[PDB]
Amino acid sequence: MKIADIQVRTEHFPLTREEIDNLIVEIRTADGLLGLGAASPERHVTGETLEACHAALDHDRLGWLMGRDIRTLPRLCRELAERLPAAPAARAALDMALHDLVAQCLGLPLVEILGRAHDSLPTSVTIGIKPVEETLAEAREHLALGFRVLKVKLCGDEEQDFERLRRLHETLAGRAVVRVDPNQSYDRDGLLRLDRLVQELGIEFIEQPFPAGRTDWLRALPKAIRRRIAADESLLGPADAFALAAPPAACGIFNIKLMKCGGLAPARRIATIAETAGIDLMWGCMDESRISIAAALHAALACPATRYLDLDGSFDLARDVAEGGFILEDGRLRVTERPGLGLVYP
Amino acid sequence: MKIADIQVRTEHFPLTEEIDNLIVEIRTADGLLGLGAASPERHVTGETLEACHAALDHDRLGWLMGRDIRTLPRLCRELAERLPAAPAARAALDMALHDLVAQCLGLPLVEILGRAHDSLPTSVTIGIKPVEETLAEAREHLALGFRVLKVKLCGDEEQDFERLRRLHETLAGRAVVRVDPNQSYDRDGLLRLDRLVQELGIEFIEQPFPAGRTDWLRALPKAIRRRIAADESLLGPADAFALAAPPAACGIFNIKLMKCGGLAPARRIATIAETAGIDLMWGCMDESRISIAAALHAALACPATRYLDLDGSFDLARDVAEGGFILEDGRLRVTERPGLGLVY
Ligand SMILES: [Mg+2]
Ligand SMILES: [Mg+2]
Repeated sequence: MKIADIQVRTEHFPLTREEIDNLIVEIRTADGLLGLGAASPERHVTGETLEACHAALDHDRLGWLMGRDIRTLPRLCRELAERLPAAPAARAALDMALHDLVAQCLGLPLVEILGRAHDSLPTSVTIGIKPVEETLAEAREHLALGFRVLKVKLCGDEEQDFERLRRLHETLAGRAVVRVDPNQSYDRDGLLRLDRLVQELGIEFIEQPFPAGRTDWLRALPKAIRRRIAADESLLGPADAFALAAPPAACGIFNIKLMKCGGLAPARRIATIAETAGIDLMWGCMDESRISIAAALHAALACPATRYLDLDGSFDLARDVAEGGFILEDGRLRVTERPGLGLVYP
Repeated sequence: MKIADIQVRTEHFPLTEEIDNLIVEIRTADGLLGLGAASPERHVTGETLEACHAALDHDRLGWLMGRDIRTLPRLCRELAERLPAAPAARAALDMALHDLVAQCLGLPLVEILGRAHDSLPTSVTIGIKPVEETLAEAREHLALGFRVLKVKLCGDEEQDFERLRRLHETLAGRAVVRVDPNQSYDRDGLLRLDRLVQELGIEFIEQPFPAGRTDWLRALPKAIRRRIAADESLLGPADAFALAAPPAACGIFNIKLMKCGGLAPARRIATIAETAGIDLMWGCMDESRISIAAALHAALACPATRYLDLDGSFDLARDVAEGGFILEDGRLRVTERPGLGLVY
């Protein structure tokens, strides 16, 4: 099955709460199948801007891909890594469209051909940095919507962070678990205090407390604490995965985002490393169309090591370019029974 | 594509006294046939022919019946869970399933695996034996078109070193040599061997030290470690991870399907190796062309593959299949047929 055509466009998705941009990718085969992909580059984490992403997705720059056989997909992905080495979000949009196509070609949901390890998982929704009152309010809104897991961003100001966490813990009254994301904002003593609190409050783990290039700060922690820490901005691709997993392992949880690693194929390499090293998998996202969320979910549901999801990147989108691909019920995400990514597109 | 049937049988292959293989036939409902072969090596993996046979018994495979081949990664994980102590049996089933999936897609297996190579030369082996027989066998392999010789070493340095010197002189550049002491060297002896190996342009030294002795490897200078390959020390992805982790124990991983349990775990080993910058070598046991072909497809699909010792079917006086690979001028390649490309 030959790739007949590749088209990219910019989409402006207003937020329900401001807008956010995604590159939308259509790959068509000669028999008329359509694979779908979406790119949401994060320049501060990967260096990849929207301009560079868009440029790497140019139809003519992608000429090497035209006419190629999708049945060769792992070779294709190896070429995506070689020919778009600086544009991981673009790479992911193409990679996910190609997997969509291969799964449609085999007539099954993608997770089925990746091989299924899980039926569904709870996803977190995010409460950003704000005061106690707004935090508790959001918490109750989410609880009402059926969510059992909250992800709270922390700013690194301890009195405030800790207060928000205590009050949130009291309000929730065991109705949902909490996980936190300081995103690089903590120092070493501060992290020790935060971890004491986290133990106290039953918070599940701490994501990326330290600067991305600070992994030595992580390794200097007691193993019991490292096990409770997730790598996000420190983990882009398989190379990072291997360096972090190598004894002494820097942490106990890997946060994989397609827009960091560059697609499902590199994601499988990370999963291989994590699983051998006994590291749990978290699957996150940028602000994303339901297309790439769906892709991420198929991959996650196909990894035995997957323990957690922050998959909420399409929830704040006022409009999207596709429906389906995943079903949300009672705070849990699962895929549908349709082939490929299982997206409905006009 | 659903699995309709699975059959196992024991073949006794006279050499040119005898080696046994288990042959697996997997049939789907649409009439397709995948093939696999098992050659367990007990001193390496602990797996006996009896245990392998028992693991492959049709009455123990009911969980595989009716299963969809398009779900292959899931089937392979279950293979790992259900046959943890029988890697050769696991590999026979795994390669048969890969054969089937590649037929489903209508291409040579290597192509759906992502081809990274068209062909590579394979070594052929010269066993432990006196200088003259060594040289004579060397001339015999050269006349069949082989450019690479794999020489087994016994750990007696006088005999080993003289054999290698005379062989080097006799070859006069016509073939490269790699060596396999298989656990028989001590630390100092290995230093002497490495000096000689540099002198004679020998490619690398496979598994000089006991399998449980990888600390002895890590104690060596990095430049020496780079010239050493792990074999009996390397079974599956866990081993590969522990050998690759800094400081890395050696520069070359020898994957054998009868050690790691199939193409799937072989793929995991390859991921680890590529990330760590370690080269891949694909070896074998005494094996039907079926599993040689399987290994070759997998090898030609890994960017990290630098070497093959794929000669395990050459000495079989008969075999149960043809094709699956072509040997020309000492180099192995696959055919243009779908699946393993075997003629049955
Ligand atoms: Mg994060
Ligand atoms: Mg060996």
